[PDB]
Amino acid sequence: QTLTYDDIVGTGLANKCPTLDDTARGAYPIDSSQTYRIARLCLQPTTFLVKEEPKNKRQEAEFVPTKLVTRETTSLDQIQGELKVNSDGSLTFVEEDGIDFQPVTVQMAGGERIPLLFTVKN
Amino acid sequence: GLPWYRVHTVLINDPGRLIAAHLMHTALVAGWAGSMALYELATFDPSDPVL
Ligand code: CLA
Ligand code: CLA
Ligand code: CLA
Ligand code: CLA
Ligand code: CLA
Ligand SMILES: CCCCCCCCCCCCCCCC(=O)OC[C@H](COP(=O)(O)OC[C@@H](O)CO)OC(=O)CCCCCCCCCCCCCCC
Repeated sequence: QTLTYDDIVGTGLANKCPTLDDTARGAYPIDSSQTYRIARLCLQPTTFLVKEEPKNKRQEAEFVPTKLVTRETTSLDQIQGELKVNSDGSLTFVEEDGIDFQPVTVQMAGGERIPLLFTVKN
Repeated sequence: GLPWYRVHTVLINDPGRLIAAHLMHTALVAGWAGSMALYELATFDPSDPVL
């Protein structure tokens, strides 16, 4: 519904992107003469995977799961940009601004902390 | 006086203190086990079980 800050504060929901009903499987018509924008783009990570260092003999590295240690501080939101219609009919989103980066520290087995600038800048 | 090599014979007819001595020996062995593992965990590299 229309929640308020006071409904959300402290619950962890401020780090969650909005969602759509399971029945929203429709279609947004794109009018090439028109010009479009993304008014809000929200990205909520749910898993962080880090490529392990395959030792000298190697064979192949895997992406291993990690533990988040920096709490519900990870999402990107309020991102905006124009949605252009290219002449070949594709759409291209060009980010202008937004909260488009979060520092994140995850932890690997054994205890190695891995910080990263989770971002979609530009 | 007892010679040094016989001090522990004072337990031969003292079941209680014999048990106390055994308890202390068992304490020391379980402690060793715990200390040895912690040392090994502090020094073990788990990242290559092949080589
Ligand atoms: C399982 C071990 C153990 C147990 C349960 C006992 C039990 C007993 N001892 Mg025996 N004893 C032991 C080991 C042990 N002893 C060893 C190793 C020695 C040679 C030092 C002796 C020498 C000894 C004597 C000379 C006497 C006893 C006596 C006795 C009785 C009374 C307690 C006493 O005075 O202790 C005293 C003994 C100790 C406090 C031993 C301490 C040894 C320390 C903890 C070693 C630590 C070294 C170092 C800190 C290690 C760390 C690392 C290092 C690199 C820094 C009791 C039956 C007495 C008794 O009844 O005689 C009739 C007595 O007069 N004991
Ligand atoms: C569970 C096994 C066990 C037990 C309970 C005993 C118990 C006893 N022994 Mg026997 N003994 C054993 C094994 C055992 N012994 C073995 C394997 C040997 C062959 C080496 C002997 C040879 C032996 C002799 C020749 C004599 C005894 C005597 C005695 C009595 C007095 C010991 C004393 O006060 O020492 C006091 C000891 C000290 C004050 C210091 C000893 C420090 C030694 C040299 C090195 C320490 C090593 C380290 C701390 C711990 C052990 C490491 C590893 C084994 C776990 C006591 C009833 C004596 C006896 O009959 O008197 C009536 C005696 O004369 N023992
Ligand atoms: C009631 C039956 C019964 C049971 C279950 C035991 C059990 C045991 N006796 Mg024996 N004992 C019995 C009757 C019994 N005894 C009788 C009738 C006598 C004549 C007095 C003896 C005299 C005797 C002597 C002289 C010695 C034993 C020892 C031991 C222990 C050797 C193993 C050990 O320490 O493991 C390692 C220990 C653990 C893994 C932890 C044990 C935790 C248990 C569950 C006990 C919890 C607390 C409990 C209420 C205390 C009472 C214990 C029980 C023996 C009464 C073991 C627990 C030896 C001993 O005490 O070793 C130090 C020893 O020296 N017993
Ligand atoms: C099945 C395994 C087992 C057995 C049978 C024993 C038996 C014994 N241990 Mg125990 N112990 C064990 C495992 C075992 N232990 C383990 C795994 C640890 C942890 C590392 C210990 C730690 C421990 C300590 C800390 C002490 C004992 C002691 C004793 C003795 C107590 C009775 C006594 O007065 O002996 C009389 C002593 C003898 C008969 C001497 C026998 C000598 C043996 C064979 C060792 C040989 C000399 C040794 C290698 C020299 C060390 C040199 C080094 C410092 C450079 C007895 C011989 C106590 C002891 O020796 O008291 C004096 C003692 O203080 N033990
Ligand atoms: C609550 C009980 C308990 C449990 C679940 C464990 C569990 C463990 N211990 Mg600890 N431990 C305990 C009590 C316990 N311990 C106590 C009381 C002591 C002090 C004495 C220790 C001292 C100790 C040491 C010193 C070490 C461990 C180790 C270990 C690990 C390997 C065990 C192993 O290989 O045993 C193997 C046991 C045997 C092979 C025993 C064989 C028994 C012989 C054959 C006796 C036969 C005589 C019998 C009376 C005849 C039977 C008649 C038959 C007809 C039925 C495991 C995590 C090891 C480890 O990794 O530590 C970090 C190690 O090195 N433990
Ligand atoms: C946790 C670790 C703790 C470890 C504790 C330390 C270990 C305990 C100390 C053990 C040292 C033993 C000292 C006993 C020494 C000593 O007390 O001896 C003299 C002693 C005499 O005993 P008696 O029966 O006369 O009793 C006299 C009493 O006052 C002794 O308490 O005899 C014994 O000890 C028998 C064993 C003889 C040992 C003979 C050794 C002589 C070798 C000399 C030759 C050397 C080489 C030279 C030629 C190259």
